[PDB]
Amino acid sequence: SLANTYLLQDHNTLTPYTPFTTPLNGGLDVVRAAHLHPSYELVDWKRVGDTKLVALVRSALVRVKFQDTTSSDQSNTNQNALSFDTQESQKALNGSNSQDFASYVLIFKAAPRATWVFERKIKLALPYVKQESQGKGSLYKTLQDLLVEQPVTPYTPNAGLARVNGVAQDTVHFGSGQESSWNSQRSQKGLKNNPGPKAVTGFKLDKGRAYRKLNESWPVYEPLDSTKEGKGKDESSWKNSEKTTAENDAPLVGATFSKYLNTAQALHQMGVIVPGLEKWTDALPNVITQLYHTSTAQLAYLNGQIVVMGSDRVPSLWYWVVGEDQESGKATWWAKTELNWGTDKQKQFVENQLGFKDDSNSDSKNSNLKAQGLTQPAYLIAGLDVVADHLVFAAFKAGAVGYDMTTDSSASTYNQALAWSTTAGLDSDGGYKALVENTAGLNGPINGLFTLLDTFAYVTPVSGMKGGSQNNEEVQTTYPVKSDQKATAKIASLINASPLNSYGDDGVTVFDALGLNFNFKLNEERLPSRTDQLLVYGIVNESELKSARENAQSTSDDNSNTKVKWTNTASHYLPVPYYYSANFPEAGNRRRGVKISTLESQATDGFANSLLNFGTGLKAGVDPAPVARGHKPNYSAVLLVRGGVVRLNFNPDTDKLLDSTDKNSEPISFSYTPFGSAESAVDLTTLKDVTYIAESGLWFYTFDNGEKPTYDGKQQQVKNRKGYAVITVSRTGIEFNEDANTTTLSQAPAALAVQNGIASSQDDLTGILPLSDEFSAVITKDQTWTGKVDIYKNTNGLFEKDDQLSENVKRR
Repeated sequence: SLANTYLLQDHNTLTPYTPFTTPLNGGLDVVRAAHLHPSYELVDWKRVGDTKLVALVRSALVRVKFQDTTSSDQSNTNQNALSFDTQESQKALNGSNSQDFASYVLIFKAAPRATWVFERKIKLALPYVKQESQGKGSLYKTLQDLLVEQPVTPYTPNAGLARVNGVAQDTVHFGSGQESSWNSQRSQKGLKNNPGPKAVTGFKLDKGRAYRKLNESWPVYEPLDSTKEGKGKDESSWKNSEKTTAENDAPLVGATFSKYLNTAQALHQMGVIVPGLEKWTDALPNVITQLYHTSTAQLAYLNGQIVVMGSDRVPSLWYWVVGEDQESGKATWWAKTELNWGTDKQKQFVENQLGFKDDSNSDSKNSNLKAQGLTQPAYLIAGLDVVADHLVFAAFKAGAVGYDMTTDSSASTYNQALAWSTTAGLDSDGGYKALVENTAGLNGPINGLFTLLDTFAYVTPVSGMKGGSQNNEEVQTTYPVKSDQKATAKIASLINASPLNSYGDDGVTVFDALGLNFNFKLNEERLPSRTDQLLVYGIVNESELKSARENAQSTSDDNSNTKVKWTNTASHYLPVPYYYSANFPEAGNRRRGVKISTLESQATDGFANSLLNFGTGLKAGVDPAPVARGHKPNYSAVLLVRGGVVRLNFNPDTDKLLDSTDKNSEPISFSYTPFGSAESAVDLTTLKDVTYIAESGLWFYTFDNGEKPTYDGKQQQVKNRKGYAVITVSRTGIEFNEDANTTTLSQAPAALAVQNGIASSQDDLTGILPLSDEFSAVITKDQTWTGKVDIYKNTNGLFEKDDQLSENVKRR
């Protein structure tokens, strides 16, 4: 209809466009209309029905503090350790009312002449964590020792991710010089039939990319090679000397860049508060402040409830479930949200690598998440959407491992993180379930280089119940802590700003990230990792969401260790395409080794690395095609990852994940289809919009080149920050209840991503208007007052410019 309007964003303004391609009015300035400070920036917004508009706003002036010490042994005992630093926020203002500059969810009501009236704002309060005095699991204790990696920027090179390998597990349990007694004593050490004495226990934290505490700050600088430069977790060495070294080597615009990169503009673009680079040398604000600012990134509205989640480029430790009626709402911790990983074994894999837990240990400095009875703490959120009165989400599991707190300089695992490869053994039984439930690396390391005669492999040739001479015994695995040190061990928690648990500069980590581990069977099957490059997805109902709100609103008391249970979720191993790397290795050759530092990236999808996977643009959609009599209409959610499109399938009759009877069959709820060279050329970090067209059942992914950082790591102006590209996602394969007898599905219904024909490298995009099923308008800026309008003909998701109408709509 002509009376219909399309809402388009321009920074803080949402302008209504008519099907004549012209704006109806000056648009709604979300920040000005909500009576908010100029520092507020519109992050996300959703039109709800026809009379509602929900917006998400954040300010670069927000300051967060974590109270670590926990003085006396009484006090208020019910005060949150997490609070907004009003004094620092006022300090930052200096470069008229006192405010914390907290993020808000804004509610607007429709008004005549296609206008919006401000209704109310809901404050996104910090999650709750009780300040102790006690120095029953403690999240407070974990947060005191928690280390978070500096965010991975699009300019982070492969060698920058590479960390020197940790100590072998034979050295850990037998000590230097006594490693030779492995075969005879492994049995009495909880390592019966373990064939990997040389399996790496983790990665060195003395050098490389910064790991910082909640109240510490990440540097703007990052090393080119983490095996050679950087100070890792060593904040003192950075502050005292290495800061000035990086400052001289990598200065900001206004100087060889031989050791470090200045990624200031890349961080600002990721939603990291970089003072002096905001719209309206100084160290960046706290890790805790950066985590708050980045966590208020994406929203969804579901029957009076608003859900807010973090960004896809920085890990988030919490999420919001707030009432529309409420004035404010505290966040729910991800560590207190137990998800279904597919199998109980799959949960065990993630949770066992979180840290060390033993009945004999009760040391307060062994503060890791596992010891505190907490679950997976962080996620790299691909997005969230609502469909059939349910919330659908997808995220990559951020790497969360343990680290040794020891002061003993000569200790085996001193100054190192404890992480290992969890790839299923070469001898795993067939089928999806047998592979994911394979015991290889369940409790500790096992994988490494195994030289079978003159053919190598980076995975164990024996696992599960295929050990011993008779191949019937258990191949045991145990945590990398020496038996005598179990009672006195001090393992804390560490969060990686990527889907990787281990950064160990070795072949096994390369094989695990690139999905290069395959069994030596004619029916060749890819061996899955149960900790690296893990995509987490699911459907969540109102009662599951209500539990998350209730868990957030609980103040210390007796529900401090109570967990939220989302059972209709799953996890899937989703590595980066190996072909994104120029020199990808292959197991089974003739010796001819490729580690992280020697891996060469040939990726053109907006990342200097070819190691870490990334997920963006989750959008749900109800299939327009008719289904069989007595069955609900099908719905799926799609998202873009490095190398292809992933489709998530659900059962509409139960509002659960799409499942089948057979366990040998791959899950029909998950599908990954690799996209072509043309779509691999698209910068996935520049996604500006995702739209689903109900009538056609097609998703449209809009990419804006203006979303790129202004300067690269070597402080050079970024090439092609002009233009746009559009990808169309369509359904493929047999659908659920497609016909009368379609009961169970053998194959997972897939998606297909293609560059549709709407592309340019010379103009700034205002937006795209779906004028009809057959036509679409592409609004552009250059200096154009009315905005340059291009008309395209829609041929089932494929587009071709109409020169006749494009000129006609242009010419004055």
